[PDB]
Amino acid sequence: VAHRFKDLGEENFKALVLIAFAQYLQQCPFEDHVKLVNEVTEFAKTCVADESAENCDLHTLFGDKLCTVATLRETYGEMADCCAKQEPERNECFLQHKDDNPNLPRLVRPEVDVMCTAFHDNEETFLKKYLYEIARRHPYFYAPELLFFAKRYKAAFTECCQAADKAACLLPKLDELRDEGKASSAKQRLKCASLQKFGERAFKAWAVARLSQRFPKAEFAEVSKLVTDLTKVHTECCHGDLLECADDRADLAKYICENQDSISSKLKECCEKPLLEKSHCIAEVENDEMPADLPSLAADFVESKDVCKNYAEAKDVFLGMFLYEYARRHPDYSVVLLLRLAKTYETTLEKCCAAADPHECYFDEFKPLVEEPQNLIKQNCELFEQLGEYKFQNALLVRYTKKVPQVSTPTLVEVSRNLGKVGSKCCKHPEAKRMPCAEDYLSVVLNQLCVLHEKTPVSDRVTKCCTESLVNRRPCFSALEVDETYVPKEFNAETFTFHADICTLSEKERQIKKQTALVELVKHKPKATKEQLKAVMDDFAAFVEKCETCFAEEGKKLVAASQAALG
Ligand SMILES: CCCCCCCCCCCCCC(=O)O
Ligand SMILES: CCCCCCCCCCCCCC(=O)O
Ligand SMILES: CCCCCCCCCCCCCC(=O)O
Repeated sequence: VAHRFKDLGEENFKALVLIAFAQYLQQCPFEDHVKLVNEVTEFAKTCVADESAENCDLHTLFGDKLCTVATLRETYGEMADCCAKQEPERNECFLQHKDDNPNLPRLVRPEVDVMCTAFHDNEETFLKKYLYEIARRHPYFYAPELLFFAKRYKAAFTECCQAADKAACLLPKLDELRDEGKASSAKQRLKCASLQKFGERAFKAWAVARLSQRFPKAEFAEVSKLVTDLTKVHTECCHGDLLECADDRADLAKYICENQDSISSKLKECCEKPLLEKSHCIAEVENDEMPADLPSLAADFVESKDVCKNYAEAKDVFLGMFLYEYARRHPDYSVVLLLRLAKTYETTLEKCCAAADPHECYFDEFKPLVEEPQNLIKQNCELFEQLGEYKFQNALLVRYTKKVPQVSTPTLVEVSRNLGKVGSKCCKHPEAKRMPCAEDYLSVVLNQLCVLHEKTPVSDRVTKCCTESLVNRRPCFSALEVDETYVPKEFNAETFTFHADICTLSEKERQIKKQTALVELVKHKPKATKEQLKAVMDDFAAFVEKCETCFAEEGKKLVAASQAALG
């Protein structure tokens, strides 16, 4: 506990133990946690100053101080029972009572002027409360990674609270953090879903694919070492024992840094960075440049005499070899595309080795699979370029509403709004880095949607895509065609009742309400052309800009016009 305090430092240690205590005890107030944090820091500094304290000589002390919460009986009944248990069982029992989506209040982001005042008047009390608040709202979310957002949030506040128009400064930077943080919370949930739902082999494959792309100058042996190491750390990070998940992540971070030459040049920045930030930086590292003049996969994976021999001798390792060579050659491909190829390659080699001449039987078949997302990025990033972030969200909104109108309107807005944000972040990345970027943000937004589909299931079609494999989630969602079986929702004047709100509203709130209406319009009349949607959208555009008095009358013109025009 002394050794841990020194490497993280007091500010990160106090923040981590606050995050960690917020993650375990989600239902004691902030002041109860601060009390525990200051008592733990005082106690860690006892160990740092002396180490002679018999209490000092990490899992146990964390568990001990958990049990020092009095309101454990009242507030968190089932959670407090672990204090009866001894420490092998006790810490395992504690991790069991963390709540994945704890359905606490939506955190209200106050006005930028308000936040900046509280950040001036008492910044740590400000940040540390909101950290605690985010941390108890996300208990599985890896405590140091969340601390990197707190630092990024403190960075956003320190830079934007002094700025000209702090709305124009901070609100984009808080949206950047909320979105990256929502992406980073949802990435953690997905990678832990991956391990359970699709299996260790599927995760390892992804790991192989991810690590081979990120570290192409690394050996397959080296990648395979990291892939398993990575799989252990995630296994520990999904369980929710954050101390052992952190140890294993740091163990791997210190391992990657000791073997950089055999792994990647790009890790130099990360390996210089401290223990706390090492893991995250290695995870965030740029793909190294692929080695000068590597041979295409057709020699060692089609034309070699030893293809079916080496495949049958170790099916995971050879397909992992295949994945490795392909992913190192193609960091431009999504990790799930490389797994699609690997799965296809497996499917061919199961067929081809049994087939009389495997050489003739067994790379052409990858060209449709590669082109499909690469055309999807191209189409969508053409549609993003020509329409811009908002109108692209609307393109998708009508697309995904028509496709799966059974899904609730706020979800359809938010998925499509976040899918616009996927489009926004990844179309700005070059053609090479486009599909990987998407994969990441897209798979987050799709797993977000499938988690929203858990405990509000609405469509057969979306649930098929969610219950489809890791590799097949997005193709299935792309494969979604307009629901011809959707009986259109009854004309709902409530949704198409436009109050005066829209003009004064900030573009975000204005956009969502327009988008809300646009979903409900497409739910009312799904058989309604792009031209007919442009007709209603530019009826609305002329109507809102021309417009308290007008909304009731001129609005009801547009509505009757639209009901007629669409069928
Ligand atoms: C360094 C310890 C764990 C960090 C992961 C490093 C692997 C680099 C590839 C990035 C894969 C996603 C991040 C992750 O697996 O945690
Ligand atoms: C979810 C479908 C993925 C299918 C990918 C087929 C290739 C599997 C390779 C598994 C990698 C083994 C890991 C290792 O080499 O250590
Ligand atoms: C009965 C149909 C009424 C619903 C109309 C919803 C249209 C919303 C999308 C158009 C947004 C206007 C363009 C703009 O000002 O940004």
